[PDB]
Amino acid sequence: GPRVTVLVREFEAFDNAVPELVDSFLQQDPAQPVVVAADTLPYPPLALPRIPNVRLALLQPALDRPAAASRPETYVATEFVALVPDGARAEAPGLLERMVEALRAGSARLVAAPVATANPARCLALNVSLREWTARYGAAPAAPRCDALDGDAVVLLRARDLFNLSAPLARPVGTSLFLQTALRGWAVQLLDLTFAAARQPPLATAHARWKAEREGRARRAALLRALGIRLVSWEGGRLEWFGCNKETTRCFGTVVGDTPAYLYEERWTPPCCLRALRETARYVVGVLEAAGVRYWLEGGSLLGAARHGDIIPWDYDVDLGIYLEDVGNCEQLRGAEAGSVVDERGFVWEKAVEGDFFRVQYSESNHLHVDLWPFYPRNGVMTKDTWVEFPEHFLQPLVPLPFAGFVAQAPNNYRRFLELKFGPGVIENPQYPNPALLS
Amino acid sequence: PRVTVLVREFEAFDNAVPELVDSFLQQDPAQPVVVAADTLPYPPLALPRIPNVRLALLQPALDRPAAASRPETYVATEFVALVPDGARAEAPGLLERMVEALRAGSARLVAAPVATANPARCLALNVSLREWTARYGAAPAAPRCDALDGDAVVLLRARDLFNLSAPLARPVGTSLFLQTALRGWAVQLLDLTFAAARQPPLATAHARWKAEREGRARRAALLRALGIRLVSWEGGRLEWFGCNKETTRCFGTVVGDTPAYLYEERWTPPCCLRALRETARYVVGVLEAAGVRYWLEGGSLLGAARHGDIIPWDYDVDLGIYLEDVGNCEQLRGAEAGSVVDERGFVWEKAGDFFRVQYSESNHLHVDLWPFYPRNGVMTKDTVEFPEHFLQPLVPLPFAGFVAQAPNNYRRFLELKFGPGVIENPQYPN
Amino acid sequence: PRVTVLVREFEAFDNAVPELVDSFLQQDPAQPVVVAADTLPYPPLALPRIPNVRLALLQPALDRPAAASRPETYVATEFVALVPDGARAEAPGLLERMVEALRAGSARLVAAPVATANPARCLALNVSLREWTARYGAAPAAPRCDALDGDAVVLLRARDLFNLSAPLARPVGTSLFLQTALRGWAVQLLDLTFAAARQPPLATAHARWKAEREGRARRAALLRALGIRLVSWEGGRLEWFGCNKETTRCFGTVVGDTPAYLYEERWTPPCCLRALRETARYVVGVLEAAGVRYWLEGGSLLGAARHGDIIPWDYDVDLGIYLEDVGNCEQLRGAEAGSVVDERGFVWEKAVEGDFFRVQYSESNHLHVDLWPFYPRNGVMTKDTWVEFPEHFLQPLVPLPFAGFVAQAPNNYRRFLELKFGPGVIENPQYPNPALLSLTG
Amino acid sequence: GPRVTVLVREFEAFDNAVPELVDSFLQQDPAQPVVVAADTLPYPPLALPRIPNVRLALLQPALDRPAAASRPETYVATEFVALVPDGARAEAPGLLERMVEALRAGSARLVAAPVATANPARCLALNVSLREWTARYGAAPAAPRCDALDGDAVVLLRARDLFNLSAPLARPVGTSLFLQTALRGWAVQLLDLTFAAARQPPLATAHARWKAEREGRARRAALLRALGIRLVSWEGGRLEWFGCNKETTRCFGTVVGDTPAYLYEERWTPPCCLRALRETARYVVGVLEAAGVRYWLEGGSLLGAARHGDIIPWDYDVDLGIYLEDVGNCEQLRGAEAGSVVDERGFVWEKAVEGDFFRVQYSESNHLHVDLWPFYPRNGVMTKDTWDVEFPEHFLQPLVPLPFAGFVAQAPNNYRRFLELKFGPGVIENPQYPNPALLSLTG
Ligand SMILES: *[C@@H]1O[C@H](CO)[C@@H](O)[C@H](O)[C@H]1NC(C)=O
Ligand SMILES: *[C@@H]1O[C@H](CO)[C@@H](O)[C@H](O)[C@H]1NC(C)=O
Ligand SMILES: *[C@@H]1O[C@H](CO)[C@@H](O)[C@H](O)[C@H]1NC(C)=O
Ligand SMILES: *[C@@H]1O[C@H](CO)[C@@H](O)[C@H](O)[C@H]1NC(C)=O
Ligand SMILES: *[C@@H]1O[C@H](CO)[C@@H](O)[C@H](O)[C@H]1NC(C)=O
Ligand SMILES: *[C@@H]1O[C@H](CO)[C@@H](O)[C@H](O)[C@H]1NC(C)=O
Ligand SMILES: *[C@@H]1O[C@H](CO)[C@@H](O)[C@H](O)[C@H]1NC(C)=O
Ligand SMILES: *[C@@H]1O[C@H](CO)[C@@H](O)[C@H](O)[C@H]1NC(C)=O
Ligand SMILES: [Mg+2]
Ligand SMILES: [Mg+2]
Ligand SMILES: [Mg+2]
Ligand SMILES: [Mg+2]
Ligand SMILES: [Mg+2]
Ligand SMILES: [Mg+2]
Ligand SMILES: [Mg+2]
Ligand SMILES: [Zn+2]
Ligand SMILES: [Zn+2]
Ligand SMILES: [Zn+2]
Ligand SMILES: [Zn+2]
Repeated sequence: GPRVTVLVREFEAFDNAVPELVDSFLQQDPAQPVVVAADTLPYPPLALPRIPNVRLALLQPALDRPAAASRPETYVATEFVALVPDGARAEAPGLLERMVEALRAGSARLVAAPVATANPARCLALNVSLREWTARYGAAPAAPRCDALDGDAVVLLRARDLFNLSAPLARPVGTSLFLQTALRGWAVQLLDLTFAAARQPPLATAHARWKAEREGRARRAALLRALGIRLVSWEGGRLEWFGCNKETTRCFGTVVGDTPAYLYEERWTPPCCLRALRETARYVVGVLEAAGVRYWLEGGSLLGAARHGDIIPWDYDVDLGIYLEDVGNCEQLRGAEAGSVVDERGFVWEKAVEGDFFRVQYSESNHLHVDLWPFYPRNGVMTKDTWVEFPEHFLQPLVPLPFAGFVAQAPNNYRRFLELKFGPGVIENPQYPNPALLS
Repeated sequence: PRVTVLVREFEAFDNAVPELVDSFLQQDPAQPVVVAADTLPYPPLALPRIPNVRLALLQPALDRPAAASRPETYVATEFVALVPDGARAEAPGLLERMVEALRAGSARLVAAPVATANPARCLALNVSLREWTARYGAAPAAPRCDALDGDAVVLLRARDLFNLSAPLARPVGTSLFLQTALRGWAVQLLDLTFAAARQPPLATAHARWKAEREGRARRAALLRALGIRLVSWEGGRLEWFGCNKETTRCFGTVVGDTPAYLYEERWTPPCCLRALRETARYVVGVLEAAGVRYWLEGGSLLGAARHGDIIPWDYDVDLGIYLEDVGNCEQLRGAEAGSVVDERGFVWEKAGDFFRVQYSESNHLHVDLWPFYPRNGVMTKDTVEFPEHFLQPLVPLPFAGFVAQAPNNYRRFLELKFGPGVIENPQYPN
Repeated sequence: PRVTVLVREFEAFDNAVPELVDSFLQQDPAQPVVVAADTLPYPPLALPRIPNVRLALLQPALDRPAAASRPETYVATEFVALVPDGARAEAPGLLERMVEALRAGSARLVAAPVATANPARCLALNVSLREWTARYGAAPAAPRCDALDGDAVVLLRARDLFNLSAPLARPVGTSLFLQTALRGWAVQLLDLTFAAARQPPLATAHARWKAEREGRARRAALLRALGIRLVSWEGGRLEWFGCNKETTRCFGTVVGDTPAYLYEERWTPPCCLRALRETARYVVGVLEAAGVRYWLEGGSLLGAARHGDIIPWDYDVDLGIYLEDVGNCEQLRGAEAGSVVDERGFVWEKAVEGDFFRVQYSESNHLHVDLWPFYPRNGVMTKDTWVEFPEHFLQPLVPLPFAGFVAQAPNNYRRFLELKFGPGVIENPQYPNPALLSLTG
Repeated sequence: GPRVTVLVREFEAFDNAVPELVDSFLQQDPAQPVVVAADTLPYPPLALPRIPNVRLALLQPALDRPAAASRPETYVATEFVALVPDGARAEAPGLLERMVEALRAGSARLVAAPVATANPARCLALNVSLREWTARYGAAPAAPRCDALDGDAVVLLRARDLFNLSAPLARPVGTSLFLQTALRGWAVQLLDLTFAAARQPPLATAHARWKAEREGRARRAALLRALGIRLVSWEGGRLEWFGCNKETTRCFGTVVGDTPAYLYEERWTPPCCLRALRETARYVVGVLEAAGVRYWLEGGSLLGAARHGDIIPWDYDVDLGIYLEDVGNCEQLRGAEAGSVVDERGFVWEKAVEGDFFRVQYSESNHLHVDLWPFYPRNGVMTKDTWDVEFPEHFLQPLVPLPFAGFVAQAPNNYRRFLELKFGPGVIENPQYPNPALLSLTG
């Protein structure tokens, strides 16, 4: 009744137990369909049995092959497919059949069986938010029904479901598969069945292990970058980042038309970029306060503070107003008028090209910035020479207002200040930076 | 509902297999297709070189493993559809509908005719290995039948097809249903119809004649391999695949009078039985032409009394003759000097008490003639006896398609020679 | 019990298999024994009716499952010992001794001679599927061999034997080592001897004659089925199993210009090459006696310049001739009026299509030499149907070995070839490419 | 209904004329199907007309898209596709239909029309050899029938043919398309039709051109490495290399079970590896001749010299024999007995792990090597006390010149005999190129 193709994707060419894996399934059924998938032909040779029911699917482009040759669904003729990791072995007979039976009888589109390795699979919850570039894992509230798995498992599903995914075999599969299935609201049922481990497991030496863990980590980082996951969180608070830092370029490059590239991709500001802007805003405020420079939250930064005490989630910089006469109080600002200045913490201060303002960048390589706009009073009206004006009484006095994790100084009556600069109801009506292009 | 298309019946010199395959790929580009052949077809089929289309070469090769010639290893799906050359897929989901009918019905095979010039028809089929015979007729319970004649897509479970002894032996239309009918399986001839190829194969008369010739040769080789010596039809037509006047007989030299077919748990090959009947008829004609008194003897008289024919596991014919009449017939006179091959190719020899007439020089199915003489009211030979009144007179008795001569009161005669109740209690081989 | 005795080489009408089986059961009543046959042997073998002795009938049958004709179905031990008829177990423990030898050495097979009149000899064997040739010779590293000649018990793992395509194809002594030698497997001939049967089979001249006639027929059918067209011993004593003067050529009609053997990932059959060499030598001899100027052309000239023979994946021979010399040859004059079969069976024909002449090996075998007549016009040899070349390449002609005789070639033939084919053609063969042929067609 | 889909793949996000291109085709037929294909959403925005017959095809995996979304055939519903490069514009009406008419009536799978830029397309010959990892370009002998094009052209072919290729839209299309079509034996016919250039051409400054060329050359280098093209040549020269060199590891790395990785790929030795082997062989021979070491071609090197004067194209090292008595003549060899020596030109000389031979590697990183096998006479026989079959000494008295790998080396006298003794009768005449099927069976 049930035909199941075994599909092997997670293995290392320098050190693997794929021959044992495939032979253990052949011992239960000599005609068992098996597909080993690889990006390039493994060397040293896998030396799989060269029989028609065992096939190697190379997922690489080639001058002498058709398109179908790198599409793994054309190697799978059966209704069901079972993803089997290296290090597993078939020992008990008919396990795939019991998995098929459980899937037909259940409600999850995926069923799974742990492998009795030193790291068997465990049930996990998972939320994916592409707009915020974040994947949030947690403990499974309704185990053994999960959104994702952590560790080694045989995962069985219908071929039509697996190969309608965008990247069915992207490595690591343990990360890539459940990111895609959870996003679609699919569940994986963790069954009470266990596959045995290989008798001679792969990666038996500490050096061979260490080599494999580093290659895997490199593949996971590349995968998350390819798919737009900048941040992974775990319950307990553990964070791992996959985007910006002080030592790299910022994520999105130069902005045209006030609308950064990620907005056209229906995503908001990457969380790593937002983290850096908050750190730069916190730092610059500390420097100005220690130097005796009067400053106040400006533009979108003040708007975000008034709404929810933080940067607007699709914004990409921070604006502060300062008193023009106070500029000479700050060492970095005095230096900036002479040229670019890299200070005690690696931040870069410059007097800008465009319009008589200062710009503080997170680092020499990461150009996320705070802009400082000098104003001087003319007759109770704050103004500048290169370009709106506003009454000085909004700055007399300033008021405290949470922003980006700290307390910042804002104009008093900032609701009216914001409506004077943006229009009535701006606090209550969020918009994109300019809606004629994108709303 | 995954079904592998499997193509076995085509000719390399003239086929429509590329169109057949392309037509199924137009409905599903990932459709599993297996084209099976004994050797690599030339001119090249030039099938699409995609993973879901595969050529399975069934003959042994020095550079291949055992699995490479085993077809179940090319088929991963639950169901398999045998598709003949000349068919094409036009509407979608026809294999799906065949799968539904199979699961809904009670026949292990379902079939959909192909709209060729010879779309499949239902047939009844009765297979007797003991008698080396397959009997075909009209199907009483159509559209449920034992076998098909003509073009059809046939769908069954892969586990059923590939546990057969010769699942892809050619011609499939003969070999498959011989095996399924023997197992008591039925094929349901569904009401769906597959279209014919838009450019059919064998368009010329020469090509069709060539293909019919090769096909007849394959069917003959297949039936001889599988132990079918006779195919008979309702209405009387006979098809012979055994020995004849110019060949050896099917079983050769006998040892311990137990011919080889008995150890195979079979009876006498029907072609051998036919040759014995013709030799019996011929010899009787010669004997009666020359005025030689003969009567049925031994197992021949027993079979005549029982069912008017040779006992179906027997392998010769015995006749008694009056020793005093031997000189009346030329062949017997010659047989005393040496072997005589007469005008009709029969071989008469003396060799021994008796005379032996063989069907031909190559085919050694024979009639033995046993001369007796009346000594004092008892018939006797010189190397068991019986009273002469059993021959005074002789009586007509049908045997082997003609009217033979038998001793009078022959049921009593037979119980003399074999024991009481021999006619009613045949000694069946075991 | 780790070894199953398997008997495949015997004749139904005259064998010593009952003594063979008995001799092994006398040493161990539980010894697994399998007698393999295509059909039920007659007269009856009458083997002991015990669970460890089985007769395996390998032919498909209307009333049997697929497994009944698969020999691995009948073996449940790690090893198989192939034992020929005429052997007998006398000393106990011989099979266990072969297993120990096998495990401790590097050969996949180990063998023990049987003490018959034809005890097994160690042989070298190279199998070339591309050239359809099996080359035997004396074994340089005896007692490590590629093949055996004569009677021996051969032990190997059941997993190795039954993974082969034709594990029990007859004669086993031929088919087994063709398959194992191709895989690079060695057989080690041990210092162990099995005794001969006390009543040997085939003890009369007539019985031996019947057996050898049947054996020869099975061997010929086996080599044709497996694509071995030529068997040689030390490069000589050639045995042919392909086409000849009275048959069609092996590959038949070519479409369009890719013969069948290239799709089979092989080269030209050596019997076809042999017929081409004979035809080229005959035609050249005819042209020379008649006084027809000729020279090697095209791939024939390329082959001669490369290695003095036909390019081994090519399938014909090309010669250029002087058009004005055509009249000096009876066969060529006859060919312009119609097809001519000359006194030695060669068929000379004039191509109405391409304006050349064609000489075929025989009426049935269409391996051919093509003759291309050129005529000079202002010092350039040219033709009226289709590359032309300067006449000085033919003034004079030079000798050049080709296909076992000395042929005529243009002078400066290296330059000549480079002009026709391109620079470096002689040093860079266009080797057949199965992968590419699969792609292009 | 239209029968051609315009497909735009070659353009740069930072500076393109794709909006003008799309508009020019829509002006001839507002229903004209147009696909713009890209690996990521182009930024700045292309702002293409939001109509059903204009579509952006993003060829990238994404967590929220089905498999079909990244497959370009999904976006084409017509029989034909016209690949149009940025910088082109549709002015004359009906040019695509004339191309369809040309393709149907001719015998080329592809037809093309130059674009009137500063780099209009030219007709080229192209031979692709996967076994030799080489793409050989040249002037087209049968123009306007070509194997490949260089420069800007609109190329038309059946969608069924384009999207059946392994890498139909791999960049640069001008390189990857014709590598795939020429390998298949398909021809492209350059038609006598011309597309106009855009009124505002892209990449109009030297700086913009510089940025575009740097990226395009990076895409090309990555493309050829992924496809196994190690060498590009023009008219047999102007060599362009994409393999290993003195500063890298060799292509096939560590060899396991006497079978290098290129054999399992069903190819021969990479041409960069062969180039480095010839250079190392010439260098080592030059060193031995200057130092007064007697040497001769040995084994498969001698076989290759005798057969065609070069390394056997699927071999991966070089073997020479030397008189052991002469070893002390060479400084590098005398140092090699103490330990590894990196000489003045980066070559690494070592005395073997076990086996009593010397090894000279191309560099510290690149381990392509020449092996030197020392022999010594024991009364007429050459022998090494470690085991390269022993042979009579008269084959070395005298030595003979033999072309090998671009220079003249020394070989044993009567080398045909010599070779047949070591390899067997007829070895020179019977080369056996690798059999990947046999390899797939034997391992
Ligand atoms: C059978 O032979 C093939 C070679 O064609 C090999 O790949 C496979 O591993 C072998 N299987 C066994 C069980 O030895
Ligand atoms: C996932 O989202 C659901 C829906 O709001 C929420 O109840 C749950 O706490 C989230 N879990 C994690 C681990 O983010
Ligand atoms: C995608 O799913 C459909 C049915 O929803 C199925 O017919 C098709 O084969 C699937 N595609 C792949 C590539 O698996
Ligand atoms: C696709 O390309 C392969 C060659 O690799 C060929 O066999 C197949 O027929 C092609 N299919 C189409 C539709 O062109
Ligand atoms: C098969 O046997 C049945 C009785 O079991 C008989 O009625 C039928 O006629 C036989 N088949 C044929 C084709 O005669
Ligand atoms: C025979 O049938 C059994 C049970 O259905 C199955 O396990 C086996 O695979 C079949 N044999 C084949 C398909 O060759
Ligand atoms: C077999 O091939 C080897 C080369 O690999 C050769 O030395 C030997 O002479 C050959 N033997 C025969 C009998 O051809
Ligand atoms: C391509 O190959 C052909 C035939 O081998 C040859 O004539 C031609 O010169 C080659 N062209 C190039 C550019 O190498
Ligand atoms: Mg802002
Ligand atoms: Mg700003
Ligand atoms: Mg046709
Ligand atoms: Mg009798
Ligand atoms: Mg020719
Ligand atoms: Mg060498
Ligand atoms: Mg070496
Ligand atoms: Zn960032
Ligand atoms: Zn008969
Ligand atoms: Zn031949
Ligand atoms: Zn290299």
